[PDB]
Amino acid sequence: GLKYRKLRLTTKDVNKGFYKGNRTGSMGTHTSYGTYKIDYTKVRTYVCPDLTGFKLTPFVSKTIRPVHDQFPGDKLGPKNPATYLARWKSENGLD
Amino acid sequence: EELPPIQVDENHGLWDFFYDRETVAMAPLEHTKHGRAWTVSELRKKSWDDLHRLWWVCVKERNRIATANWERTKSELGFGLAEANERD
Amino acid sequence: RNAPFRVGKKQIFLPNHVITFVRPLPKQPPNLATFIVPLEFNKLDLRDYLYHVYNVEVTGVRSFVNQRMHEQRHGDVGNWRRPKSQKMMIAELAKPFVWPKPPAEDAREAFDYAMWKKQKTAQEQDTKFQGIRAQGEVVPPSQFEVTKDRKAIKARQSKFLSGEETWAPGKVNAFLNSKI
Amino acid sequence: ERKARVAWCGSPKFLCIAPGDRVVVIEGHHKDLIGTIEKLNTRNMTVEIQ
Amino acid sequence: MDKLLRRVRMAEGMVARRAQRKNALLKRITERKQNKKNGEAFTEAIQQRK
Amino acid sequence: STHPTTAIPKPTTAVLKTSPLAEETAVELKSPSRLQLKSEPGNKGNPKGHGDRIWAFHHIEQGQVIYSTKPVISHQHLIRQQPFTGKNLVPRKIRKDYWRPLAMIELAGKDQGAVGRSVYQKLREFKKRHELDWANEAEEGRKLMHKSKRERGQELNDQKPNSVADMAAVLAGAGKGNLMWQVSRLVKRQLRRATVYWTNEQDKFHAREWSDNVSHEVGIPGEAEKKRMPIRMSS
Amino acid sequence: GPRPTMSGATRLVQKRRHGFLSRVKTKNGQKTLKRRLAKGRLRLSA
Amino acid sequence: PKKKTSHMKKRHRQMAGKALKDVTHLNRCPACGNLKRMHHLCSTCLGKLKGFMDRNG
Amino acid sequence: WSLFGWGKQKVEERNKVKEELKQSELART
Amino acid sequence: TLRIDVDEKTFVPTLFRPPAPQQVLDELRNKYSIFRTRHTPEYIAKKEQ
RNA sequence: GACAUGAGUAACAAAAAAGAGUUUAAGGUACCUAAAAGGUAUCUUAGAGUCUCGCCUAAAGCUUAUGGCUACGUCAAGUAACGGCCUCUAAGUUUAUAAUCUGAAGAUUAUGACGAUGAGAAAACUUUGGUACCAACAUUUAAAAGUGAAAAUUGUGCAGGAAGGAUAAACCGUACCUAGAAUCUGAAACAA
RNA sequence: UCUUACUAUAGUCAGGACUAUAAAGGUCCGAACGGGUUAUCGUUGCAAAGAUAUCCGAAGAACUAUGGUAAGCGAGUGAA
RNA sequence: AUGUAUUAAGGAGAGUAUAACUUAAUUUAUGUUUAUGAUAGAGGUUAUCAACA
Ligand SMILES: [K+]
Ligand SMILES: [K+]
Ligand SMILES: [K+]
Ligand SMILES: [K+]
Ligand SMILES: [K+]
Ligand SMILES: [K+]
Ligand SMILES: [Mg+2]
Ligand SMILES: [Mg+2]
Ligand SMILES: [Mg+2]
Ligand SMILES: [Mg+2]
Ligand SMILES: [Mg+2]
Ligand SMILES: [Mg+2]
Ligand SMILES: [Mg+2]
Ligand SMILES: [Mg+2]
Ligand SMILES: [Mg+2]
Ligand SMILES: [Mg+2]
Ligand SMILES: [Mg+2]
Ligand SMILES: [Mg+2]
Ligand SMILES: [Mg+2]
Ligand SMILES: [Mg+2]
Ligand SMILES: [Mg+2]
Ligand SMILES: [Mg+2]
Ligand SMILES: [Mg+2]
Ligand SMILES: [Mg+2]
Ligand SMILES: [Mg+2]
Ligand SMILES: [Mg+2]
Ligand SMILES: [Mg+2]
Ligand SMILES: [Zn+2]
Repeated sequence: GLKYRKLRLTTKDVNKGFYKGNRTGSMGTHTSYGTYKIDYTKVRTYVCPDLTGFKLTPFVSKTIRPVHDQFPGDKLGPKNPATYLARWKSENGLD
Repeated sequence: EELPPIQVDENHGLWDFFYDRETVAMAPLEHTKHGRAWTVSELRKKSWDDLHRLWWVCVKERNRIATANWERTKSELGFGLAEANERD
Repeated sequence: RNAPFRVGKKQIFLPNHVITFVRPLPKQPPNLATFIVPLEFNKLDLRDYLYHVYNVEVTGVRSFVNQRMHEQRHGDVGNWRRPKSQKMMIAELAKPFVWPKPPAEDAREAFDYAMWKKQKTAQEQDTKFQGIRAQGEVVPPSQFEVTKDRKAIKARQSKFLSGEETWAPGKVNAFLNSKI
Repeated sequence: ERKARVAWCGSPKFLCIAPGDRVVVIEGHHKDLIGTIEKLNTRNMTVEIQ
Repeated sequence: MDKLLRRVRMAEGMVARRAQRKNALLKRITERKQNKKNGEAFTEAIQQRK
Repeated sequence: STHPTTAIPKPTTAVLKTSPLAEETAVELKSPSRLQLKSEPGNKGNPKGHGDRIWAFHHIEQGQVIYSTKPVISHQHLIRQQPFTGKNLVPRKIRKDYWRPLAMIELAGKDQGAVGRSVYQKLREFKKRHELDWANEAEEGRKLMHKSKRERGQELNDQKPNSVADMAAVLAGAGKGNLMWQVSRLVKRQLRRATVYWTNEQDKFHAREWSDNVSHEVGIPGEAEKKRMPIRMSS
Repeated sequence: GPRPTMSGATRLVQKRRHGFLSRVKTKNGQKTLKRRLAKGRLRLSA
Repeated sequence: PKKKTSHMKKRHRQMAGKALKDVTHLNRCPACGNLKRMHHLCSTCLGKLKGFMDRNG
Repeated sequence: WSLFGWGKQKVEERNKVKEELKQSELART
Repeated sequence: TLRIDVDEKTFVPTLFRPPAPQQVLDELRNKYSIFRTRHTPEYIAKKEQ
């Protein structure tokens, strides 16, 4: 070989037991006779809520101009834990 | 190519990948008729249920855009790739 | 609420993946749906992703990885590398699905197909002329396509030779003050 | 180069010239020509006089 | 922990030092490709003058 | 030495017109055979049940067809039924993920296994005369002679549409010595009842017209157990 | 003169001899990596 | 070669008696009057007549 | 207008260059 | 989106339950990232030992 | 580094071999026709096919490996009709552990781990030591007959012929090329 | 990854003949395969070791495949 | 090349708005000064027409 040998070896180039995965993840365990048992505690599911009646869309009309919050006089305006706890009392006291 | 077409269910789940049921892609002039992205200030007033449902509206919108891009190239429909990039 | 299959326990609330629905092959039945999925996607995911998000039941899944040509980092210069491969998945839908047929070339005016075709030909002729130079050859003058400038000088030649027009010295070759 | 073209009317990010005002050409063959700015390309700092 | 902050500061510096080496190289490739595309307009002006 | 026929109008023995070239229909080109004029031909020298059902498998991507008497195909079928149609066009084996049942023919006679072995014989001889002696597709239809040897071999592999038109012909009495006739010779003859099971409802429309002795049913026995659902046009 | 010594060469013997694991796990192999890493090489092994 | 061939001697070999000879055995075609070669058929009439006998006959 | 900066733009800008050429032909008559 | 929907305020702070399911935090940031600055008291306690 | 000379010379000769029609796309000419167009004929570039003839043929054919600067729509729970991954281990390897030796580096023995070129349940449905052994050689055996394997049976010779474990379907491979006609190694489109 | 020796696991040797054997032979004729005896060609070659014919071995000290071990103060391997 | 000042672990792979760099690949806020600066408009993609901390 001259130059292809100097590239990164892939699974599409050799077949003598060279297994390289694609980081899909472990969905189970290997058996002793060459099979696979799927452990459904490692399998992943996607939680998609009901979208019937939902009015929000991924775009906002350009007539409404973009504005950023001010939080005047506070360094940690949006991350202030005091304005989140004090705001919690008035709005939601129970939970 | 001359067989009677099968009746595909109107409310098929795979119809959500298409913009128009006749041409998978949307016309470039009607593909740019969209607003702007949500600002962080506007999203701070939304609950988890609103932000969890809105995320999936964006996911399905990107899956719909990627479907129109792949069709336009293969079917040689025309221009429109520059407008889908801004919408995406 | 009862899925046809067995659902996993790891919940993914905000998946960032992009699933592309590609047109099937000519001879494929109408119960096969091909998708482009991330390289980390597995058959169990698509089956769960197509039912909770799109409400599509599938009886089986097939997957295959498509490699990408090795390339140089910057065009014809740079180190030699290989892009990330592409994963395609084919679902055996429980309900058939048929795609629409592409519009006729003359009915693609909404996409500006007229102007796009002109530009495509120009690029098609640029890569064809560059391929003639990569073989160590050039297009002889006799084969060059006559442009609009050469079609206009052949009509003038027939007008002067015939006698319709009379030749006169140029007046815009240069703007001299002498005018002689 | 973008700063040099705008030197007489501020800086590229603080531009004191806007489309709609009449300007006078001071270079080229069409010197002392007067027209109205139609467009204003802020990338190359070029102006169009129709 | 004071020892956990040094870990983050070092990581931030390493990735910031790598983006500058790549950015610097990219700026020269584009500048070289832009100057070569502009040189096509200079050659035309020089040819028309001669 | 071989002799290829020409795409010229000819008469058919079937009750229907198989192709536009067919001049006449239901024409007796030979006296009724031994078993043709028999109300109940039986499985004389074959296993019990053989000939009552006939399966047809097809490649879902390339269209290659295989006929088998048993519910499953083996490597013998691929070698003895697939002619060479070019390089990289004849599979070295049968891939479970590509081959599916196309249809299944069931005769009314629950023990007339000899009637099925005849239908299976005409289907295999028609398929051979479709890959060979395809004079009706050279300059018309698919125009195989106007294609390259590569593309021509890919169109010859697609025998699924032809196979469906072969079923409507054989089941309508096409062929000489077809045992799906029944001559009384008291001399009135008729066609035997048959049933066709389809995995795809749209796959039965390749035949321009079907006979009056065939009934169409969706789904093949044993398919549902494999979690393979049939395709229905009506839905 | 030279000989065709790479005829019949396999890519499994290239990873066992000049691979990356053959160098990080050996005292003399850490030198090669450090030497090649100091020079600026991209292909440290194989 | 012992010495490099000079310009004089290499020009002697290349052009002395090796000039391209001008073809003078030309004559017009009787069917169309085009310049054909002596004793040869007109290529413009050959193809046309060869294609004219293929359509009608 | 380059050969490679003609398809990377939107149809709005591509059609704005045709109006330029259209109004450029009405002045030549 | 309509102006009435973008202006509607639906977020109510909570104190005894997280704003969203605790599992969502792993998708927002990488738990094992070397850039993580918000650790748990148990982790720091083990680091100090 | 550029450019000369030899020189417009040698070479494009594996003792297979070609001949005559047809046709598609784009473009170049001449005429027809001057309403642009189109038509007829021809040439160029990139192809495709038909009839006849010949060459290879236990190949220069088909199916596949090693391999690949050829190209990315190549699709499998398993068997019929599949490999890897996975389990077990050989020759060996070990910056693993313990003990020991040792100018340092290290080395040694044991154990562990790893390591195929070998062994791995079932399916046209499925999940003790000749009471032996499966090296070589010969013999016999799926009953209409013959032939070729597989596995087993019996016997022969000395050169005396492994180890270990058992016993509802993820992930990876799947395209093309096999060297006489465009792809592997020989610096290459090489008579190897 | 060449090559030499060893090593582990595997594979191959049409057909015929003689010999005490059905199978006991560094036996015989001769393909595959493995060698490279003589000759011509080639020598900026098709080839930095090739082509043609001829010749030798071809059940053995045989040949081949995938791995492994031993090489550079001392010399690894060596039917030398 | 030398000098001065500060600092004390370095690289690669793949991907991404091709000045913007890590799947959030152009995040979100504070303070001051803004032509007497610093060294009474238009413009949220026809964008980033603002620098320092
Ligand atoms: K490969
Ligand atoms: K040597
Ligand atoms: K993230
Ligand atoms: K498998
Ligand atoms: K030591
Ligand atoms: K010589
Ligand atoms: Mg292994
Ligand atoms: Mg697969
Ligand atoms: Mg293949
Ligand atoms: Mg070798
Ligand atoms: Mg952080
Ligand atoms: Mg000479
Ligand atoms: Mg000569
Ligand atoms: Mg010569
Ligand atoms: Mg032409
Ligand atoms: Mg390979
Ligand atoms: Mg082990
Ligand atoms: Mg093995
Ligand atoms: Mg060769
Ligand atoms: Mg050869
Ligand atoms: Mg080569
Ligand atoms: Mg070796
Ligand atoms: Mg002997
Ligand atoms: Mg012999
Ligand atoms: Mg020797
Ligand atoms: Mg010698
Ligand atoms: Mg001898
Ligand atoms: Zn003439």
